[PDB]
Amino acid sequence: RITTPYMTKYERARVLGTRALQIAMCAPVMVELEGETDPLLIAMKELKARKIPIIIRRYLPDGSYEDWGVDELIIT
Amino acid sequence: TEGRSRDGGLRLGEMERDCLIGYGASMLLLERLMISSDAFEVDVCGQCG
Amino acid sequence: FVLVEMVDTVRIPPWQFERKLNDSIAEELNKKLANKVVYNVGLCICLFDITKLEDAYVFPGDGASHTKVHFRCVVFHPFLDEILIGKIKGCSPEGVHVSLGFFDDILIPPESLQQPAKFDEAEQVWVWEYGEEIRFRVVDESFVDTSPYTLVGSISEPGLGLLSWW
Amino acid sequence: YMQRRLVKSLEDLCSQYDLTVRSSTGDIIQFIYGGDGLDPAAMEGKDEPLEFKRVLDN
Amino acid sequence: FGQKDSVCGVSECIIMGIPMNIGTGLFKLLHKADRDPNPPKRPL
Amino acid sequence: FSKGEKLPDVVLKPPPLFPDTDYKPVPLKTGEGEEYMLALKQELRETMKRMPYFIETPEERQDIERYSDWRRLPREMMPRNKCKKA
Amino acid sequence: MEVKDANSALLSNYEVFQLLTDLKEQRKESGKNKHSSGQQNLNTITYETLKYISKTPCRHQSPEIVREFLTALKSHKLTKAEKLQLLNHRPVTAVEIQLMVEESEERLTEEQIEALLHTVTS
Amino acid sequence: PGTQMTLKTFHFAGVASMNITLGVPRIKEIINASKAISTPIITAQLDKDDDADYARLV
Amino acid sequence: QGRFRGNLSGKRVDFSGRTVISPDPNLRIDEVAVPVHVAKILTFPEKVNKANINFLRKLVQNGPEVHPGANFIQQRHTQMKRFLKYGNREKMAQELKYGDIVERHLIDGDVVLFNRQPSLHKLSIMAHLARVKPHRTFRFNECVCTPYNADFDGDEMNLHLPQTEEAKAEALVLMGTKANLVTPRNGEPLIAAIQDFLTGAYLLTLKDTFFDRAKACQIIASILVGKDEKIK
DNA sequence: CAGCGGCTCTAGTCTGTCCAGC
DNA sequence: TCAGACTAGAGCCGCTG
RNA sequence: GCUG
Ligand SMILES: [Zn+2]
Repeated sequence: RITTPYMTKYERARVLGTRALQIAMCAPVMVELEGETDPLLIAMKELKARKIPIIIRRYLPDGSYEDWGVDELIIT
Repeated sequence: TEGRSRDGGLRLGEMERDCLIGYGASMLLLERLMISSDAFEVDVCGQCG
Repeated sequence: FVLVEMVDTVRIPPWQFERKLNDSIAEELNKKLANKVVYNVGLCICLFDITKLEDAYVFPGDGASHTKVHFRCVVFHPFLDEILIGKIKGCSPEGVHVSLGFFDDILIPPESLQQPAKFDEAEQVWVWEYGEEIRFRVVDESFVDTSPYTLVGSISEPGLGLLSWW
Repeated sequence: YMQRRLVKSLEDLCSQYDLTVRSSTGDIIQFIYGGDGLDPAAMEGKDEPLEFKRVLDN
Repeated sequence: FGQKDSVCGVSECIIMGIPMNIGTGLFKLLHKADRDPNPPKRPL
Repeated sequence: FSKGEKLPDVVLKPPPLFPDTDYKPVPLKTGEGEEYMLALKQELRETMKRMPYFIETPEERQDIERYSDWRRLPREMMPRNKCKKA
Repeated sequence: MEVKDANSALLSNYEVFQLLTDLKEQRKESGKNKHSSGQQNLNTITYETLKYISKTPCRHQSPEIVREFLTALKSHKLTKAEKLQLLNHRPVTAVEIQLMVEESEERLTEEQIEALLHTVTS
Repeated sequence: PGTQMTLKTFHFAGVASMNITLGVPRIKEIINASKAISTPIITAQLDKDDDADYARLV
Repeated sequence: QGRFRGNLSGKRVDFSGRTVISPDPNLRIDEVAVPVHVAKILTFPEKVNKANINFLRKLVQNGPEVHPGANFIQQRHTQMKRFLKYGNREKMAQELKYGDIVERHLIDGDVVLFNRQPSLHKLSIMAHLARVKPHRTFRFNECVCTPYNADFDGDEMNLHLPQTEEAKAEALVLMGTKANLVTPRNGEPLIAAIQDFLTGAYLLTLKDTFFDRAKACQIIASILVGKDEKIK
């Protein structure tokens, strides 16, 4: 819980990138997409509704780790 | 290959590499400089290396 | 039969993300370790339980989910002290072939130890007389890959007497 | 030539989750980045994060 | 010297084709599957 | 091209060779002792056993090994016939 | 796929049979033709395996019997492998225990062997 | 910035004398960490700075 | 030219293009005009799934010669590629399965990398949303000339099409122009107004300017294009 | 009275000198 | 072409015994 | 050699 509450730009880019690849590979979409044919556009819509099934594991330099849910982290 | 006559393609130099590091773009640097150039597989023996 | 604790890195492809993991790993691990003898271990059959399933990574490539899975699977491995009951699915002149019922027709008994009326003379004579019992005697498995079977057994038949059938 | 040399030397440094700057081998260069932990691209003032006179008027 | 080289560094990651630790490589993602770890065991 | 034919030779034969089993008569005495002590050094107390076999065996059971005139008189003489150093 | 623990045997025939009977009837609930182009070796082993265990009349064999027979077995001093043989072999008559049964030498006594026939019959 | 430094002149450290390297050769001198450089300059503050008669002694 | 620098540190890449650049102020600052001749060549592998099956069918039907179209089709567990110039494409569209890969042409809204050849800082390479237009040059709004140090005097610039969904996201979120309005160095804006956008704004905002209702409306109505088309 | 040793000094040598296109 | 900061040498004198 |  020591690590920053705000999601970093690097974290957002990877979460969207993995989610888009998962959606492009026929994963379930939780946003009821309306007229979207591009996986990256669908992934960004999921992040806005805070419904992405991914947990970010933040590894401290010593080797200890803390897991933050994508929904829990504040998105700027 | 090297150029327009040979339908060569374009170079990601040592300076463009330095730009992409400063963005923290680890997967794009892997896509550009491995996957879309010279991706390969080797058999490695874990005993003798 | 014996339990064998095993550890595997089981990859669930991302179109199975509806189903629960511990079921959808089990559907994969049955397709990984059924009818396959593991060298120095025995003939795996199916999945007993998944004793510990740890956290589902997702790697920079595939986009799939790779959970390292500790489990227990039941395997077939006679303990060198078992009197089994099989069926003669074949008779060769060097020795009889017994088969456990629809289990594996790969148990090949050598025959030198039963009562001194022993020969198989190629007209399918079982034994010159005085379900079929078997004593599994040695473990013997050969790793197949060699260049750019595999659990065979040797099976005995001592002076059991065999009161019901000769 | 200068740019090649500087980048080769400094490419590794990364700001860590424990608010430290470490090399790849795990040695410390700085215990907190730049003394403040703050990002040069976010400075609304002359090397300072805010300008209070402007913010209160807004 | 028989030196062994840690493939951890940025430049050798680009040479070997593995994703660099800095940036988006510093953390790992877990899938939030509906799973039950340490599930009920079959009694012997 | 003069040698570009095959591996030089499977083996190179030296026209002169070893003399014999040299010192033939007397090493019958040492030669049996070569095999005598090796029969007794292996069957000695000063050896080790493969306890990794027994930790490998989960089949332990009963009835197997895995489960299971000096005619002399007293005297005492302690000589320092030897060195008085180190 | 490294096997961490090579062995751990207490799986009596009934246990494995029962697991297989629940498994066979449970796999078909979700039986899939998508995975047919992939794997089908599992079906064959389970199917045929059920029959060999079925040979032993574990049909009508009960879960409680495992403890009930075991409670009698601990007094006899036979080893765990021996008892598994005793349950799995299910010696129908004295001759198998009298002769076929393991560790006949010394421990037979013509006393507990006779008692075992009453226990095995139970 | 090294590509923006046109190797300008009109620089004399404020003393109409004492020419200095500046621009890219000065950055190059710093980051090389060479043990000797062109025109090394020590600035000495005088304690009794009141008048020129004390400066010319020291 | 040695392996360390020539073949390892910097290497030639595919799905890349180069052309003369020329201005276009009617594009947004995050957009770049890509000519049809480059767009028909630079393909992106779109994986077939429930959201795009009916869209990719129409692209497969158009085929290689019409711009919203496709050059190759690849079956689920196969690695050879069917060149879609031959065969009957209306049959190959019907036999699309989930998990097939359609190598569609570059279309509007693709994330595309855009780069001047000498790079002194990170803003010399940025990601832009492609829009296809007929003329041969690459075109972008002149507010983005200052990061690239471009001057439209026969200048050439490079284009790279990231071939992976993960490479789109890292390009779009981290390297997008809207995320890079300020230089990392001193934190000052580099994408801003330039000549004829400063002079026109200066002369407009001088005190001597007065407009009647007809000329007020005709200057303001210029902004009513694109996403501002719906606003009052 | 003689011998290490470091200093000190020649000078010797190998090592670089932007990105890319045609 | 222009250093350039390494690597041995040749000493040197003077204490160091 | 020239363009970038
Ligand atoms: Zn090897």
